[PDB]
Amino acid sequence: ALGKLLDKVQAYSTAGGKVWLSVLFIFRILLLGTAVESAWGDEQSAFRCNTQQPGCENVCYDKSFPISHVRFWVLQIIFVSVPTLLYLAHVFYVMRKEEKLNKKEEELRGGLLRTYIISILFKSIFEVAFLLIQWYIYGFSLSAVYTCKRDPCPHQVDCFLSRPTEKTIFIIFMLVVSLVSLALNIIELFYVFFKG
Amino acid sequence: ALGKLLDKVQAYSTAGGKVWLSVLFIFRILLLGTAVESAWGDEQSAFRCNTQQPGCENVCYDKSFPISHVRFWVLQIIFVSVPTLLYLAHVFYVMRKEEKLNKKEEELRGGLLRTYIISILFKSIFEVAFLLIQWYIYGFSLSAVYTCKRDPCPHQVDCFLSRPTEKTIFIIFMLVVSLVSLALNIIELFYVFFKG
Amino acid sequence: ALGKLLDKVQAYSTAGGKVWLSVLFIFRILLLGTAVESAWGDEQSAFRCNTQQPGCENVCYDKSFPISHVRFWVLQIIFVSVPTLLYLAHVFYVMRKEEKLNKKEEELRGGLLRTYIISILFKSIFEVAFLLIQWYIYGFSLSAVYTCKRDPCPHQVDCFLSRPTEKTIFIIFMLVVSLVSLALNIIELFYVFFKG
Amino acid sequence: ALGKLLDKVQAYSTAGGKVWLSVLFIFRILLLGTAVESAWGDEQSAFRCNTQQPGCENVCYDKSFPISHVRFWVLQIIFVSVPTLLYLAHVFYVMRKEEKLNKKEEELRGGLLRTYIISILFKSIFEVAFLLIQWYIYGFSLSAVYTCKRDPCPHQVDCFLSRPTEKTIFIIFMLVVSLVSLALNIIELFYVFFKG
Amino acid sequence: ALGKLLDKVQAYSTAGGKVWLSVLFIFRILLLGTAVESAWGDEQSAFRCNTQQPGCENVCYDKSFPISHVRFWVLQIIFVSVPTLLYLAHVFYVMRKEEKLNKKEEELRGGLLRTYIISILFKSIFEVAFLLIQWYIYGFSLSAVYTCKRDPCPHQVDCFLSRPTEKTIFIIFMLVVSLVSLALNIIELFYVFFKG
Amino acid sequence: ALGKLLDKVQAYSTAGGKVWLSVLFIFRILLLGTAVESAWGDEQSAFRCNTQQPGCENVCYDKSFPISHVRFWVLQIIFVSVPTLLYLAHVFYVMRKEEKLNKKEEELRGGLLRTYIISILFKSIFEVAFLLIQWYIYGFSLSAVYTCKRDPCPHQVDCFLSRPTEKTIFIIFMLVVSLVSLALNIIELFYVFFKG
Repeated sequence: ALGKLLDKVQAYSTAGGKVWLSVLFIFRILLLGTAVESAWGDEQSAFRCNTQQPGCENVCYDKSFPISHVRFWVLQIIFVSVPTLLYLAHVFYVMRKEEKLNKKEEELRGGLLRTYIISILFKSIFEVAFLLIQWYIYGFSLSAVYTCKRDPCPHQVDCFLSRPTEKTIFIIFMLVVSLVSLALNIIELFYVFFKG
Repeated sequence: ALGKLLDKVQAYSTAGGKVWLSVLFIFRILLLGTAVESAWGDEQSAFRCNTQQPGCENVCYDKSFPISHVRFWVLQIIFVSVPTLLYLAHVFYVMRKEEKLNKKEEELRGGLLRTYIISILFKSIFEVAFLLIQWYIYGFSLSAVYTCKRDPCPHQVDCFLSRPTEKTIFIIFMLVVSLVSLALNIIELFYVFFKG
Repeated sequence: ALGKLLDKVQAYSTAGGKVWLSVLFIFRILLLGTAVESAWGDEQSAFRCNTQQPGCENVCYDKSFPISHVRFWVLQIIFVSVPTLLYLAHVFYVMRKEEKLNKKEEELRGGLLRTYIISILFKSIFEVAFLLIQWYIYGFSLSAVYTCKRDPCPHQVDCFLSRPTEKTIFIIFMLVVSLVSLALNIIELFYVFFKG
Repeated sequence: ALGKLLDKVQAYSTAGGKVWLSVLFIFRILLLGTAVESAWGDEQSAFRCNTQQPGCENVCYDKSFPISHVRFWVLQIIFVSVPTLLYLAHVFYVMRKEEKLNKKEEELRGGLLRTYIISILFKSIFEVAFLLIQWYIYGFSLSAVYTCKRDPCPHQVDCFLSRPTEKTIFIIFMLVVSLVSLALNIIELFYVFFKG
Repeated sequence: ALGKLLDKVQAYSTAGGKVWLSVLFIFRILLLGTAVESAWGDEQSAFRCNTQQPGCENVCYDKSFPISHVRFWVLQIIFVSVPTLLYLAHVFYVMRKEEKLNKKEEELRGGLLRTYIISILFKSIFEVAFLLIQWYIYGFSLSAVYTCKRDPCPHQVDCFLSRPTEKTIFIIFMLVVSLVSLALNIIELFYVFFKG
Repeated sequence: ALGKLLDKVQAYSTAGGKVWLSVLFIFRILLLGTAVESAWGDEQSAFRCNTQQPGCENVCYDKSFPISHVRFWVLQIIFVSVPTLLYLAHVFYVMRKEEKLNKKEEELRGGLLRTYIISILFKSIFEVAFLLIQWYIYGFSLSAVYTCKRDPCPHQVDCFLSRPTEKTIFIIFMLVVSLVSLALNIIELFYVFFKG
């Protein structure tokens, strides 16, 4: 039954869309659950600042990481999977209506490409927007020493992160994967557009 | 078999009801299990007050959070999924009775729209009630410093929360999702009512 | 296959029995695993008494909670699901015997209502018994300060519980659900009895 | 498919064997995973003795509990499920051989009751043996204060257990369940033996 | 479908091979996941030596246990399941080739016993090799007091293990199971060899 | 259904490819989830250096392990499974196109070996590249004493690892498995190439 269901969902799509779904499944969803989630396991437990003031660790950790990268990548992978599901539901409803019309009439370039172009444009726009936001907030490296200058701590305090090399490696890896997806969408659009 | 079962459950519904079920599944149930649950992981472990009195942390944490937002959203998502299931069970029983009457007679605007309107009204009422309760209790922001004035602590004590920016972001996100659902229900009601 | 199996288990029952099974599944089993289990997560870790005697915390925590509410509700939900399963197995065996007699004879008010009445009476009796036991042991509120008077501690010691508001809310919620089930069983009995 | 498989495994057995399988599933396997496992969660973490000698806690905890009750009940539930599976595999092989002989000959009181009696006798023997062992080692109660007299601790030390009331309740509960099973096996044997 | 798949995998094998597969599944894989894994849960957390030198605990724990028994039993259960899978894949390929030859010719003592003998010999050899290795490294008991004589600790230090009785019981239990399997393989070989 | 699906995925492949898939599944994916993951459980919790400077442990642990071996093996097992999936998807699309041409024409040495050779060459290249990287970074042993010379610690500090024998054993084991796979790929290539 599983095989048949798979056929039903992915049997009517482009080959570049198929390899995009492959790089979505085997390289993003598989990587996020297996290995990169445990690297952000002991985030707040190993974060250690250098003072004796009670509660300076919480405000300095909050000012260091406004949002952890795992939940940011989860929101990124949710907001780029919605238009594909919308296009699939629309083409499923249209295929069902045309099949019903075929069954009722056997007993007696259009909206699809428009929705396809719209879905591809929204996917590329959300990808480049999330890349610009991540470049604006964090950069693409983590230093082992962070300087904190927030109340109620005294003037300046030093805090030390937890394993800042492995997270740098995984940040660069997800950046490479997102750039590959952004290039592949434009490749697919120019492959489908110049056949007119 | 899975595909067939899905057809059986969702093949007789409105398209706005279909996109409401989509925003129920992919945006509420998927978001609650994956990312936002781990943000409320170390709630009571990282909560730290500034005193030496034994047991002031427990009473100040209790007075700060009367109920955590995760269980509140779980009760919200339970109390708005009951009338949809009731409508589906009622239309399933009516469809089974009409199919049995059709099978026994082949060998020889009404209650449905009423229940549909009732289910939509109860869904919108429970949504706006839970929004008013959450606006009354917490507001829509978390400050990093909380002042506690409860026995057996001395006069006033300061307590520091854990990562109050990320929880503010997720609170605003769930507020936007609930407002979108509340608008979509009224859109569906006015779409189905003016066809008379 | 799943759908068919469901049909097989629940296709021959009363409609009040169907909504009782609905309030059993979606309101008791679903609520116990999702949200209310994590509220009793850090029970013994956050329980803190006010002394320096080694081991007073264990005996005072034992005298405070003779049995936690989660395991008590699990025993309550087990002891009220046995007679329904017994009635279903009995009617399945009787239906199989009558179907075998029909197949062997096509090639050529009674015990059921008695067992139904017995199952409903045992369900209501166990419900009111567990409610009386929970009213006798704990009451329906948790105070934030408990006084302990047990050896080997000195004369009287104070202990502070962990988040006593949220547990009060969930205790009141499960009480309301159990009272609704107890009323619904009597409603079903009077609905099925006055048709004679 | 599930339903059919269930039919295949349990369609040829005695009714007392059916209710024995019911009390095996819903009362032993279901109870061990859900509630009683979490009661033995923080066993060695909350065990606290009264001294300053390093390492006295480990030897006194070892002399207190030679084997925890959870693993003892797991071994008990394994050693009483083997003869039922052996009888089922034997009757499956005999049914397959007789069905093959029937298919090869349509184209042209004995060993079963012996194995049934042997399986019932071995089940009752292992039940009463495990009950005698548990009565010999622990008794049927846990005191909150234990006296330890083992090297390298000094002369006598006091140790305090963790929640000794709840474990007493569950020990008495499993004792009642095992006595009910032991009585039911003898009831089934005398029900099947006096029909000769 | 499950039932059919099971038939497909185990329908062509010896009865002693069937009871060997039974003692492989219900007594090794079932026992390792359920109960004996939690006994080695807090291994390094409860291991406590008697000194104040920083880092003596790590080197003394390393010299005490070169490899924990759980991973050793996992490697033992992997290295004795490979030849059975190899024999099954070989007989599956040979059965497929003979079935293809039968289908292409209906439209118009040998290698198997050799591989069977080879698989049984390799299984018995790896079993007795792992038993000799475990007898050489650990013995078959754990003492509660271990003497450590390794740098950078001072001259001799005492360390105390965690619950050394329960692990002794489980070591003796797995030894009995492995000896039963080693005897059963030779019984199966002499049962299949003297029929010539 | 499962069996059929398995047939569909693996019924058209080489026998050396089949035993390569066997050594991929039963020896890499099975070993990584069961036993070797728990050995790297308490990595940063048991790592202990010998100083009193706050935060020297984080920078010395970061300089010791730039990336843990578990995530490195996960990236290794991902980057060698992509060309097999690409070859399978390509031969599936070609088989579907040829089957469609056969169905449309019944109603009225090439690209495959090229892709096979390309997939085998890329697999062997990525294997030897990951082996060279692991030989360059870590070596194939872990010492129990590591010397750290990084700011903001003083001149030289000693740090002690956690269980450095078991990790050495598992590193040697995965090295042996990878060398066996690298030899088997060349064996398969020379077996398929000299048949011309």
